[PDB]
Amino acid sequence: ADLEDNMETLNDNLKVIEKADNAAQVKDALTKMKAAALDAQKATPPKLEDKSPDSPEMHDFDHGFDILVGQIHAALHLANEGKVKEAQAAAEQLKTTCNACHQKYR
Amino acid sequence: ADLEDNMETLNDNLKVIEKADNAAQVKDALTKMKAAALDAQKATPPKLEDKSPDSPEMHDFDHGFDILVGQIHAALHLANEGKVKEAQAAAEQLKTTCNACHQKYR
Amino acid sequence: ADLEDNMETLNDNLKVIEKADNAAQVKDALTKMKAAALDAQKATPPKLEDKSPDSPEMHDFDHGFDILVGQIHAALHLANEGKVKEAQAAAEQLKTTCNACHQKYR
Amino acid sequence: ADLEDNMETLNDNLKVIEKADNAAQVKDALTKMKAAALDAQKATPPKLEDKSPDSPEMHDFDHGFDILVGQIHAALHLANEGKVKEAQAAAEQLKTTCNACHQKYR
Ligand code: HEM
Ligand code: HEM
Ligand code: HEM
Ligand code: HEM
Ligand SMILES: [Ca+2]
Ligand SMILES: [Ca+2]
Ligand SMILES: [Ca+2]
Ligand SMILES: [Ca+2]
Ligand SMILES: [Ca+2]
Ligand SMILES: [Zn+2]
Ligand SMILES: [Zn+2]
Ligand SMILES: [Zn+2]
Ligand SMILES: [Zn+2]
Repeated sequence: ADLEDNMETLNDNLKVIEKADNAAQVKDALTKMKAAALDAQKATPPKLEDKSPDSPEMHDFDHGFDILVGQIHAALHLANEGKVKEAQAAAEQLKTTCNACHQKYR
Repeated sequence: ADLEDNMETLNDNLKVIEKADNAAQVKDALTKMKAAALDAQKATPPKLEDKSPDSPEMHDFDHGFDILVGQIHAALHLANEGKVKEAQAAAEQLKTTCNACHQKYR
Repeated sequence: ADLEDNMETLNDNLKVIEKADNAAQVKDALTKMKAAALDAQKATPPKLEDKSPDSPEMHDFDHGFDILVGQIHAALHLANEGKVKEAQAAAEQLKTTCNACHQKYR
Repeated sequence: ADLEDNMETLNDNLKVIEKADNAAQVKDALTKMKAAALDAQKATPPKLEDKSPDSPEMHDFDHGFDILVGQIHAALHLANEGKVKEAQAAAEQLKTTCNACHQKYR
């Protein structure tokens, strides 16, 4: 999928997590977010189209996804332990990573 | 230092971060928590004293600290960007990692 | 792409890197291996098809890819520095990771 | 300990790994290398004391240690599997990380 498609999947699933009632629903949404994040990672965003692949900016862009994926990983552990409210809180808190990257590269 | 001492350091700095007025205070506190987590990471907790250093339990224990350290790292980005409330919120959220490891190994 | 196809992509590029004489070739090859490794993570291998998504086996399987991805990342740093032979050795190095997962989950 | 002494621990143990005759000796030295690398992470090199802990340089310096620690973790897995020759080759290979950082910040 292209970058924007994966971003939509990321955004859609955050909403699903916010309104979910049980752990299974949260786990499923988080799993989809992980796949979308990883798929997004191979993209070169418009704002960095003219930068070299080895540029500090592309390295930072990639690092942003690593941070996100890590937060998704931790959230999954919480969901897997049936801690719905905590997993939901983790999904909400990681919005700060979405924001940080957007400020720099969206 | 002893596992328990690093744990005391982690607990106290969560309080320092909560009471912080500014970004500098939160950064310093996160930095201290990082040191404590990495030092605590080489210890053998009492409940796993009978386990081989190479065991699923000790690998998971080690992984738990990696999760915590990754959260401190993300929180540090927020504080370094002057986002005091966000960094404070990130510190609050990572309490779930503290709790998750305790439930299994404390 | 599916698990098997991403694997063939990993194998083909490892061979490309081995025959490479310039950094551009190595960079391109690792780039493709990174995309393939990440794409493969969304897959559930046949051997773990009937194990819970949160099983220790699935967490270990995921860990294997993280180790692989990290090795690719380290190799890319060397490739981007024009250190061809160093990058090639890093690529050869990680075959041990390929083998480890295969013995356990293939 | 300080940055300098932890670096000594890293250097000495690499020699121990090269001279090692069994898996346990290698695992033991790698374990000491991990502790030293992590403990080392809490330091600001002389050449970066002028840079903010928030600069791209300080972040890159920090990242370097994470790369090294990841390579140590992967080497541990090999040593734990009794693959002495392989673990020795991993140790030899991670020397590129040692050099890559030194070139920039030593
Ligand atoms: C879960 C967190 C995230 C959410 C919910 C999210 C959501 C979105 C949405 C709704 C869009 C606009 C979609 C469109 O233009 O069609 C977008 C765009 C974008 N996102 Fe994110 N995003 C997240 C994390 C990230 C991260 C971590 C990075 C960087 C490492 C990033 C980089 C981008 C870029 C570069 C664009 C612009 C794409 C374009 O206009 O071509 N995003 N994101
Ligand atoms: C910021 C998060 C954390 C906080 C605030 C925290 C706080 C504490 C505190 C106050 C204690 C009691 C110490 C004592 O009574 O002497 C403790 C014990 C312990 N913590 Fe944590 N901890 C955190 C994260 C972790 C993590 C991530 C792990 C595991 C990966 C962990 C493992 C333990 C263990 C095993 C003990 C018991 C030590 C013993 O009884 O000897 N902690 N922690
Ligand atoms: C660069 C390292 C790797 C290379 C070169 C590689 C290569 C391959 C190749 C060529 C195949 C298909 C062989 C056949 O047709 O029978 C394969 C299958 C497989 N690999 Fe890997 N692999 C690597 C790493 C990994 C890792 C790290 C894991 C696990 C974490 C893994 C899990 C699997 C599994 C589960 C299969 C079987 C898929 C199926 O039959 O449906 N591989 N790999
Ligand atoms: C296992 C790999 C490594 C080995 C064997 C190693 C070894 C050493 C040695 C022997 C020294 C000289 C100590 C002295 O002055 O007495 C040194 C210095 C230093 N190392 Fe490493 N090192 C390694 C990895 C790293 C990495 C990954 C970084 C960067 C992230 C790094 C950064 C430094 C710096 C900045 C110094 C200068 C210290 C000073 O000026 O006091 N080293 N290293
Ligand atoms: Ca759009
Ligand atoms: Ca104690
Ligand atoms: Ca106190
Ligand atoms: Ca201070
Ligand atoms: Ca095929
Ligand atoms: Zn995990
Ligand atoms: Zn960072
Ligand atoms: Zn890097
Ligand atoms: Zn491991």
